Amino acid sequence: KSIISYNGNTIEIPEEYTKQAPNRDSTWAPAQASKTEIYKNNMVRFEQKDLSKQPMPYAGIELIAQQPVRFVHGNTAVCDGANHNGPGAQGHPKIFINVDAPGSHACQYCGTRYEKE
Amino acid sequence: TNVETVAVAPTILRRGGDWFASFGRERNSGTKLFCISGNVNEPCTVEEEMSIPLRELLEKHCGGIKGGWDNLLGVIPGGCSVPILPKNICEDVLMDFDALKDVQSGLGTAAVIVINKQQDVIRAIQRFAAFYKHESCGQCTPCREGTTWLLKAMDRFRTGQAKEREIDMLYELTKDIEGHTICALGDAAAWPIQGLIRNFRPEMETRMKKFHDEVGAVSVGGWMKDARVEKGKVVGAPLP
Amino acid sequence: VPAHEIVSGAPAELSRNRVVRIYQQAKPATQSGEYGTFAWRLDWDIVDVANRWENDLIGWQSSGDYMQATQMKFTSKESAIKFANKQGWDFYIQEPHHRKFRVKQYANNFVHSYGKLKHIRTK
Amino acid sequence: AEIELTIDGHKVSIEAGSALIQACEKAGVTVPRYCYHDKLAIAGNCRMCLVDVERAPKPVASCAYPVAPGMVVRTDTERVKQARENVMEMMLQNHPLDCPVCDQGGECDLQDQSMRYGRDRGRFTEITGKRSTEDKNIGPLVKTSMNRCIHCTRCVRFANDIAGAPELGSSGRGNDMQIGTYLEKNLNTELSGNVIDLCPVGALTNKPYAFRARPWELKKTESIDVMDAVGSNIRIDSKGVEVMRVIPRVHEDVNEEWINDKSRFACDGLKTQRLTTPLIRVGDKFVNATWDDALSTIAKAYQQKAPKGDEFKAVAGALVEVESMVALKDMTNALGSENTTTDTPNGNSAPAHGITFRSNYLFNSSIAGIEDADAILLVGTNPRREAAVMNARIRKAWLRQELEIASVGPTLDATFDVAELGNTHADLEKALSGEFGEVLKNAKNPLIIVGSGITDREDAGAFFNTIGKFVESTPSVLNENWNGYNVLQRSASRAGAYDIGFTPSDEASKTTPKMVWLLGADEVAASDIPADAFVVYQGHNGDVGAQFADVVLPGAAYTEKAGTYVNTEGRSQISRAATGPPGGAREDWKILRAVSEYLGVALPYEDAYEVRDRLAEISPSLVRYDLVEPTVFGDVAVQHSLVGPNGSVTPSSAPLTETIENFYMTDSISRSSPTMAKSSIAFNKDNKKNQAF
Ligand code: SF4
Ligand code: SF4
Ligand code: SF4
Ligand code: FES
Ligand SMILES: [Zn+2]
Repeated sequence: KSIISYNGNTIEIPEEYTKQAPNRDSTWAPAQASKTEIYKNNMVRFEQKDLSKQPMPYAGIELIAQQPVRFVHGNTAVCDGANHNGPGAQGHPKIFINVDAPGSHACQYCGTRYEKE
Repeated sequence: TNVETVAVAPTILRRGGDWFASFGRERNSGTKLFCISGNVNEPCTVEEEMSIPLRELLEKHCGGIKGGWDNLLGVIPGGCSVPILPKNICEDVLMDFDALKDVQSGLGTAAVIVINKQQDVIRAIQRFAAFYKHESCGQCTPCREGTTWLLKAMDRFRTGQAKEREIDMLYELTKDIEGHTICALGDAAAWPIQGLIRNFRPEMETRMKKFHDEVGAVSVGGWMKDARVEKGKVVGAPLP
Repeated sequence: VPAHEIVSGAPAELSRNRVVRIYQQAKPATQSGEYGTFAWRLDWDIVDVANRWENDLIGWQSSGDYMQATQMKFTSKESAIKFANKQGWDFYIQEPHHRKFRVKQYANNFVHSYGKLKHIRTK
Repeated sequence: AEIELTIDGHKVSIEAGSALIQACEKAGVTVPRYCYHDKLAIAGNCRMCLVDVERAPKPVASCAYPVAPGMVVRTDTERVKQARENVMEMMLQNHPLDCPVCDQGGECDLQDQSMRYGRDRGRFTEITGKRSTEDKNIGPLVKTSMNRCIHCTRCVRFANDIAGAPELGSSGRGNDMQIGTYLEKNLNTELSGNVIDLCPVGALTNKPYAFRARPWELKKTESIDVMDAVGSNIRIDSKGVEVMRVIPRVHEDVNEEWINDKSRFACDGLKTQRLTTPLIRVGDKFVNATWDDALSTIAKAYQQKAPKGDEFKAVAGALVEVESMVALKDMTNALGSENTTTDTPNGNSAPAHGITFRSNYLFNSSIAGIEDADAILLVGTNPRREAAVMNARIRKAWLRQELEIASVGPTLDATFDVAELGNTHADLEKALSGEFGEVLKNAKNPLIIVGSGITDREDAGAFFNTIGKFVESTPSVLNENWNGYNVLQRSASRAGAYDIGFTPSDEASKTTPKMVWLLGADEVAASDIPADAFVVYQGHNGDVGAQFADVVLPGAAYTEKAGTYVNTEGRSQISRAATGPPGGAREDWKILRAVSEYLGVALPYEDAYEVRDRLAEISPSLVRYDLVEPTVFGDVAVQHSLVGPNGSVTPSSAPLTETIENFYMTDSISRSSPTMAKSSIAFNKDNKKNQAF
């Protein structure tokens, strides 16, 4: 809401534009600059600008966290992220995930989680 | 050293070298134990002169092949590591090292295994491939990976889920392992496959025709037009 | 030694206040291939103020040093020294280090030990 | 003697019994390999190195096949090309399609040798797919991706033979053979990070470094590690303004191709807690200030304080370069002070081994001298913490030849058998008059290794007396072909500091300073600074001294300057700046030049050439880089410096203690490193992950 600047003056920003993504409040990487820091360091170029028009992509980490775990019989799940509707090669390189250890195990490419059962 | 070469030694020393030389031909001299197993009427374990004919060995010790010499597919002379003998070579072959090597097999441990016309040779070789996959120590890459690849290929050849040119590829696959490994388990693993291809290619071709008519059309690696990856698995295909 | 500095057209600061290094690339610790280690590289030491800084608009790395990405390749240390003298460049030669040779025998992994084993070799 | 053979038509002569791959390398023939490595035992499991030998009927493993006279070898036959393709085909069939996400990508020997020697396309399309492997946790330093493992066993051979960490091994059999610990155990060794270099594939990777860079985008700079006094040669890989990672480079006489985990992973301490602007204390808080403001404040404090003679005390920390120490000493002397101290305990007084001859504070046997050892006495020193790669060197010598090692001091967890003779000076007296003294008398290459931690004791002279007497007697320990007396420094700056005589005068250790200048000095305590004292801190990280300071000056770190460092050997080595310093920080000798001009005493060199001159004035060996030269004064030094002045010293009854409590945090950079803090908690002895039984 109120961000104190290096000048010592106040910048007001609506709460919804301080969120890192519409579906997530906080950063998901140590190197990632937060929205608050971005405004504090770039406010000059945000003056007389409409924040509601700026790009606000959804954070993919929450979206992938919403996908249910796939359960597999053996020791090895196979993933390729393929599009069964289109032609050609539209997924990721086909890899094999070991599910012997307890818990779920994520595809390195697409984040889909597999588990033995 | 082996226990039979050591165990015979005191008898050899007592009776003299010339006497032991008197049995069997040149360079294959003495008397070996000949365990006989498989599809003979009467399995047995016995000792005999080297250079004995195979037909005579079978008929006179084991009661002969179950069904008669007409009903013989093949014989593995020596254990699983040596290439199998077809029906028409064992009618004339002597149980030496020289004679077996000349027909491109070996004496090995003189463990005879006969396979009659009722059994599947492809299944037997597949079982040998499974054995070699289980017995690899895993030290050296050509054996540690090639035995597993050989087992996958033989599982597909057992049901016919393969293309005919892949036989040649399987042959080339054995040459990846042979001569490249630390020890001779790799060569042992390569040999039975090569015997199978050389002697029973048309058997494999028939099984492939049976699958292609029966189930469907197969791509290299055993894939078919309905087969794809779904939620962690491969569906649309048998998966040998 | 001909003073080709004065015919090249390069800035004077290059032959006045810059230092170059002449060396051979070390064998990388990550790989067993040595293909890049035979050439003699010549490249410039960095200048503190002008080397690299963060752009305030998008975050790119700016630079004021026009030599920062330049590297010359020479077939010998002597060719490189000759060229550097002909350009009036102050240089430093970093002599390369090489692996000392020793005799390696596979059989040494199995030498009989007469006393207590110092370690269990495992293979 | 050397024998002779032919390879690809060429004639090569090599020592008898050497492996064929060694002769191929000597004759300039390239042979592909995975499991072979110059520093590990021969394995012969990858089968990539096959060649034809006319006597041999089938291709042989080059790495394990001994050369013989008249041998004829061909590396270029059609059979050899076919075998290379066959082996690569078998290697790639279960390898995961991971290159886009794998950290090895672009510097991968599997990728490169696939390109050079393999098929252009695979044949493996099996519908049952590939083998997959569990991942394994072996601590916070080495991330594992074990699908990629090609079972070369380099990691196991290194962990067992070189580092002495037998927890690593291979379990199971056949296709299910797995590298690991068979149960959850850390790979617990100060040398562990080296396995990341040794792994040909991305199976073992740098965990703090993961996913941050590709090799083609990195500037590579050859420089010198300063985490200890060995002076390991390193390559710093940086991009733009930040340092990405630190890797060893080969110096067969120093670290040979290894570094320790501090040298490898404390680099992340260089991007946090950095000093970027001058600070001035005002009340209980620091305030940012200009350079002009801060230098003026130092000058005004000097005018007010008005130190006479040795009321201006200068302290040099563990990480400083020689040029900075020289400038600081020259300015301090021009102020009338002789109070140039070191940052170690009792460093207010001069060291008891003396400063007159270099051989009184150095590793007089070179580091390479340890290769020749037959008996070693360790006196108050734990090499595994003080000099990790030298500890590995001792272990290698011990493994390959008979060698007797005994130590006086704290019980040490060692990677080689050690004979404990007790923790006291009386124990040392007994030992040098007893059986191990006789061992030393009888040996061909003995050496006595004295720790820098004994120097820091009050009773130090006592020890240096005892050893000295023994050395002055035993010709095997000190004669014209071999000096077996060795002081092992722990800090990269101490040898150079003694080289320039950065040592207090006798009257200076009496005085109570009114002004203290700390140059990278973060071992200082509350007790060592008078309350009324005006404290200037000059450094690159904010750890301890900066907290004590009145004025803080930002200086460059070792990756940001081309400095001189003298290692324990007396070897003078020159580094190269990878990046520039952050923010408003400055090269440290230039800081001292400016502040001396503010103080009236403006120093006589403002250029790098002039500073190197001045260094040559102080000591001619500081400008002779990568060179070690013996002293002609070996006998004089021992009598004049160790036995002479130390007679009066009375030995204490206090036992010798461990010099460094925590290996992982020792200086300001390592104590600024999140990786070092994580590793310090992770690798603690009381944690079952670090306990085999
Ligand atoms: S060939 Fe021999 S050494 Fe190599 S993996 Fe097979 S059993 Fe082990
Ligand atoms: S180890 Fe090499 S070949 Fe394997 S995934 Fe990584 S980069 Fe690719
Ligand atoms: S983890 Fe790496 S170094 Fe260790 S055996 Fe596997 S491939 Fe070799
Ligand atoms: S390098 Fe020779 S077999 Fe591996
Ligand atoms: Zn996926």
